[PDB]
Amino acid sequence: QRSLIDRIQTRLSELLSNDLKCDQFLKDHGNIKKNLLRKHVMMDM
Amino acid sequence: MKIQTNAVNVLQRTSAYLKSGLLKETPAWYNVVASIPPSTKFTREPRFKNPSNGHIIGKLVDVTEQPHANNKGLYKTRPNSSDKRVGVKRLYRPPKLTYVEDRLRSLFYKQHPWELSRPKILVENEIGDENYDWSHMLQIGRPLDGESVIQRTMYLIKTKQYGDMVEAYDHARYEFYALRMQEETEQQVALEEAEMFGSLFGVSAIEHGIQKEQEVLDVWEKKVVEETELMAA
Amino acid sequence: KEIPRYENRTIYGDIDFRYHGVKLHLRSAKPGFGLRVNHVIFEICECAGIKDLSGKVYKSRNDMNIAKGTIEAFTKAQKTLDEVALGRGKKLVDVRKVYYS
Amino acid sequence: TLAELLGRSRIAQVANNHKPLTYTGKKFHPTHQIIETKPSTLYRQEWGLKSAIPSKIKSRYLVYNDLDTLERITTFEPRGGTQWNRLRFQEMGVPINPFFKKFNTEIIGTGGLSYSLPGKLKNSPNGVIQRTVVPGRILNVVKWLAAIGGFVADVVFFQSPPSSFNSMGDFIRMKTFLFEILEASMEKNGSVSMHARLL
Amino acid sequence: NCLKYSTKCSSFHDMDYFITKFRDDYGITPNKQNLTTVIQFYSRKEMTKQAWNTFDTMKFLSTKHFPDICTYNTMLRICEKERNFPKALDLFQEIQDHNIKPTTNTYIMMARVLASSSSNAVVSEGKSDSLRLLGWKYLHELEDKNLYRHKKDDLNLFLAMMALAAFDGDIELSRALYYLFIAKKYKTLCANWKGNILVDQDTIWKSTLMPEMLNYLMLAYARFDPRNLPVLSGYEKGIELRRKFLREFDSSMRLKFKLPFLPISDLNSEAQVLAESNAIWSFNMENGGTRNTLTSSNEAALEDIKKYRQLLDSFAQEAEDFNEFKFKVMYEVTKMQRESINVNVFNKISLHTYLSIPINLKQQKEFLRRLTFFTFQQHEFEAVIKRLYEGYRNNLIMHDIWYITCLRHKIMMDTTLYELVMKAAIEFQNEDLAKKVWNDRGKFRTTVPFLKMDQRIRIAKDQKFAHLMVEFFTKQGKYSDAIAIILSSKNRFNWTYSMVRNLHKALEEIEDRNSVEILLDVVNKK
Amino acid sequence: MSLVKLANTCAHLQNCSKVRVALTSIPYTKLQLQFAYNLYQQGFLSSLQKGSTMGPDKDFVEVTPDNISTRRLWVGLKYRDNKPVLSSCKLISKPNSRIHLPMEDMKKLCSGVTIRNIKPLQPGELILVRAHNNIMDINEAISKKLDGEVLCRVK
Amino acid sequence: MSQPLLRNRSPEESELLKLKRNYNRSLLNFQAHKKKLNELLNLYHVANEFIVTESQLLKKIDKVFNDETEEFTDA
RNA sequence: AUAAAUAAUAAAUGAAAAUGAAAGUAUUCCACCUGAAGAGUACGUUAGCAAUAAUGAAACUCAAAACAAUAGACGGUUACAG
RNA sequence: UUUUAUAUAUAUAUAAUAAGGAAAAGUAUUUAUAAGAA
Ligand SMILES: [Mg+2]
Ligand SMILES: [Mg+2]
Repeated sequence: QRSLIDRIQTRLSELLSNDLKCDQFLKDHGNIKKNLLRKHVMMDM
Repeated sequence: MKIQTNAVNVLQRTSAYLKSGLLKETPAWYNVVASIPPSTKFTREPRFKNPSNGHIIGKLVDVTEQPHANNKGLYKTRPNSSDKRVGVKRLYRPPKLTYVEDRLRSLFYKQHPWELSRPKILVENEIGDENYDWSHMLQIGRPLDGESVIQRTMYLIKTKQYGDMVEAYDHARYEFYALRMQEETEQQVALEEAEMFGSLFGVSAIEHGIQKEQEVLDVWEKKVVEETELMAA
Repeated sequence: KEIPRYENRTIYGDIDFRYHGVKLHLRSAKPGFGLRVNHVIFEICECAGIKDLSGKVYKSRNDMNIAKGTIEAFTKAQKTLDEVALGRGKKLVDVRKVYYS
Repeated sequence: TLAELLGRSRIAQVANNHKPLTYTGKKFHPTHQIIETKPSTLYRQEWGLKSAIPSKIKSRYLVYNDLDTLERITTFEPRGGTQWNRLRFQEMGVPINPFFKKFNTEIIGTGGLSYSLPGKLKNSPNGVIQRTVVPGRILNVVKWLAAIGGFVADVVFFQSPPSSFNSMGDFIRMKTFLFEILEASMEKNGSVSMHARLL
Repeated sequence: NCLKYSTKCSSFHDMDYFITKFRDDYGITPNKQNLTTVIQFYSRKEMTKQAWNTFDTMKFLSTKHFPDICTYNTMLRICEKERNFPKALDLFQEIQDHNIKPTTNTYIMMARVLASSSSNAVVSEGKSDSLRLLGWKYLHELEDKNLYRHKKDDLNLFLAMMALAAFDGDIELSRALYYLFIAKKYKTLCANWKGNILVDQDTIWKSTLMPEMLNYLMLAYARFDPRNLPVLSGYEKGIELRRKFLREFDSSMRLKFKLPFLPISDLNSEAQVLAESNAIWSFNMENGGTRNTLTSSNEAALEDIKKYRQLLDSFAQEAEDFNEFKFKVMYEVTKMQRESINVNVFNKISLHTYLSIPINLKQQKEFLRRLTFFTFQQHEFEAVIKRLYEGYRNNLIMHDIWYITCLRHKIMMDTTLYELVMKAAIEFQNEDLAKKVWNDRGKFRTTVPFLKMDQRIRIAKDQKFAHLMVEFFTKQGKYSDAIAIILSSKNRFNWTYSMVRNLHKALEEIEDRNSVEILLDVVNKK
Repeated sequence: MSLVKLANTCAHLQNCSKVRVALTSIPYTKLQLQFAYNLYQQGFLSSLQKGSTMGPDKDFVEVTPDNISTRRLWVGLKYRDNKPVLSSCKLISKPNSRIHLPMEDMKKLCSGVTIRNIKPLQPGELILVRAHNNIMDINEAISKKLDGEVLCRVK
Repeated sequence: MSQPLLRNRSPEESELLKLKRNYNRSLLNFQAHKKKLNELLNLYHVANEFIVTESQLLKKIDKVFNDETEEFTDA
């Protein structure tokens, strides 16, 4: 549980840091973007 | 007491008196007080920052600011009881002023109790006139005291010549010891030279103490003999 | 002491004051409207220069306490519209009551 | 800013001390800083404290606890005795090294009493001072203890006590004697154990 | 920086684009400085409500966003633009309350706000003299302590002083300050000019003559009243300040460059005021004498008529249509007036004050001379263009040519100038002037510049003119005409009691209850 | 929309005015925020700020269900000429008796006529009305022709 | 004044918050159970002295009383 | 440092004594009061083994009746001095 | 503040650096009305 929570949070922070990387993540998965990124990152994990 | 209205509105009352005709001649203070309005607000002002140490008053860290776990290993998910209490009294209390030196000073006179016996003068002379470089302990216009040791410790830490408080404190302590040894040697050698060159001293500290002890002991002699006679009967 | 007077004839607004068991309820009045108040208040208004007033006194009706309460209500239970406007940082037009027909 | 200056002000320089001013227990070292005022400032009751000390006080030294209290008095005492003891030690000349190369509260060596070094002797017009002599008072009929120059020491005798001791009994402290300080050592708690000899 | 330049050019689209771009693509929201720049934008656009809302948000969002002394100075400037002194004093008290430290700009802004508010009894709430005294007190408070000075602040200070001098009608102080400023400016620029002084006289004098200072001096002239006593005379500090300024002005005059101020410390009569107004006006028109536009000769008249006949009768053929020839004439006159007379000094505002001087001084002849000489009616000008078109394409001709030539001395009579002449008619009680002005206003309504403006502005100006006509007929005693005007245009113009208060008082004094009821029904039907 | 909370806020502001504190905190809700904004527009309050229970917000904080419990609205009070600008703050429509006035009755109340035992509007006073979950002054509600609940008096 | 007071928590944010809360609960339960196991081990270490059989009772009684062991008698 | 208890207060309130985080500023709910005496009495009703408890008037009489505090007198009221 | 530098393990400690300055004249109907005394 702790690993899952920490990994989710660190990946969210990393992708939020680079906004373009977030858009690339969104497009590969195929403030609205914030929620979409959160959903995709948790679905990844 | 209630905030008093009449003290600060003397100008308004006098103006009413003058315009009504009750008073014919303006008081000499009227124009001056008109030119310099009294301050007529008496408000308790909030304080958000402690000047002594810079601690910020009135700040709460929200749940979002912690994305990680605390020391016990628990994530902060909801506010706790202390966080949900209004802290206006914290704003309106006068902040306590705390300084790092206050600790080291307490250490120094604990480590050297007899340094306390050396008299201190609290009359300030002029504070603004101080021009000190603390690369060295001795300052012109200043005595050599423990506060010099704490000041040198803070100078050492500020320049980062040493890292930890203890190291700089010890270095300043050893400089203090060297300087005080030098002063003690000057005093001893000066007295020896004075006796070497014919100087005659009327009274010394030991004899002065002996004299005072003698007066006190004579009074105590009289009182004890009288009290023994009184108690015997 | 000087008292505020609205248009040099009446009080600025309704005054609800309490003085040592005397409840004063003094209402401003239109021009020409006489002094319709306790006789003590009538005499005090006559000397003060207030021409138009209405009001009622509840609880204690002691004449001395009525008089002292009337003076103290004129002094502290009253504020000029200029003072209100300056304190609120507004022009006098912004604090004047609008006419409704 | 004001906070910095207050931190460096002489009133701040005095460490926080709250021990009882009137202490009847054993006294081994100073417990309150001595505050000194110049005669000119004494004339105006200015001691550098928050409030003016009463004009009744004529001494130029005091030891204090509170700048101000609920009773609107400065909690002080008009005593500056301890310095003299320290200074009187310097007259004895007997020497007593931590002064040579997380926070510890032990008394470090001699805690400011004496910063002298053992290996020196006193020259006098008569000649080299072999042994230092100071006057003192034998206190009780007991080893025997003596008040010598502000410190209590245990005196090492030389054959028998002088008959004056037996004749006087408890009035022994009235008469002065001359002692020679054999040795001075400092105990851990801060007491100064000196051994002397009645000549 | 983006918002700064956008404010400087006053482009709403650029401001909006930059803000939206940063928010959407960079995640940056305006901070305290950017919000202050937005407030200055709103101030430049005369957008006070939005600026106040932005100030409220600056307080609301966070302590980092909280306004500081710069934003408070901007709000004081907004209050100056509004002539809202209670808010200025309240903001000063808030500055003190929040422990924000004032600056020199703060005191100067407060003084200017009070000076502007003290212009009329209506805006000052009947406290004009006290407001001017309070502004002088703020300047003294500035004098007491150094605060933080800015290179521009000094300039601002002097303007504030002249404002307090201008709205007080203190002609002595206004004259002294104007002479001091002009003298120091010319001396400083001549001392620090790379170019030779003689050749570059035009540029140096153009830079020297600040239009606002002249406008304030003319305002001081216009508010002349011989019985007026300066407000600044009452204080001992104020009287000493007056003594210092007047003494320096006198000493400087007694001691190159020369100004046409009369050799007298103060003006005690109306004729001298008119003389100095004309003298300073002509001096400013001529750029300090560098341009000899006002000095005219009949030889110059003939030669100019000849040259402009050549130019115009040549131009007549080239243009495709009357519209293009008229456009060419517009460009010609616009360029000519700038070439001949300073554009900054010669404009609607300065001319308004210049013509307002005689109206207050009650001298009809000088007012009419100035109006005819310095103003041209648009419909007459366009009629002259058509007449010259007919003359050239297929003693009056030289008169039309002389008219086109004289346009370099004249400004178009806008609606405000027509209203000013109507005010002159009311003051002088001249029926002929009112009739001529209403004829010219009706003809001007047809001309393109009036139709260029929005419908709402046109309605507002027409309503102002109708109210002025009603006031004129009320003063003349023709109450029937005033009520006829009010009744005829009840629907197109909203009639309030403020406009018809004089009419109601006049009708009540004669007890015409029927007319009073009709007028009150018109105003209060609502 | 708790009228109980508005009453508590009114009493809190009165108490703060009596002891002359320069800043105070009230609950962060839509009704309280609108009421404070209306007071501020009239000049009764010096400043509005958003903050936590401990103090104003140092940096802008978004409002979410996570921190809603700890949010507060900090108002700066005004004291001019040795007198509080905001002296008395009372309720007209109380929880036990709620008063909803139509527009004509609201005009009558503004015009010196007592309506439903409410004292008429006084010259330097402000009466606030709620219409369609929006708080405004009585004059605006009359100009908007809106029938509304008459909440509070600020003099 | 006319805009939402708060921003609604997204379902994903609520899921993350619920996972954090569940981890907190399970963590505290874990330390409780491990502390209980530690107490059980400590009790096991001393279970030898405890008497559950007659033979140990006779042995200890003889030791304490019949044998002249050190007795807790206050001086 | 955070809380609560206690004591003295500021403001506020009160007829004052005084209250003092409530007798203050406000909100909500409940119970109770409308001059003294007649009177918590009569009669009736309910419950109890009973004593009684609950509910509870009216006529008649009067300009009275009471609370806080003030200054006196008085006390088989205290202490201090002479 | 912001940004960047050096150093250390995306982050941390120190050092430097701060974009918010605008000037101009003129533009009534107010409402309903509560008094106590011995
Ligand atoms: Mg009571
Ligand atoms: Mg019974």
